[PDB]
Amino acid sequence: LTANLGISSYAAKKVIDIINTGSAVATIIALVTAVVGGGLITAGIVATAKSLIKKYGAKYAAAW
Repeated sequence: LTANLGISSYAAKKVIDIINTGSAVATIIALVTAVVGGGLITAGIVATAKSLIKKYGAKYAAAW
């Protein structure tokens, strides 16, 4: 997340919590956008990020 979005690790970890907690993609997008203050985390980012945390893990996606 940090690498692709160009955000801090703080924000990335925050995104992680949201993508981890939220279920519906649209629901997550709205929450992440509210937290990071940018429309950077789109459906594509959400879908990818949750899939990365599934395989590689939360900490992986944080770096991604």
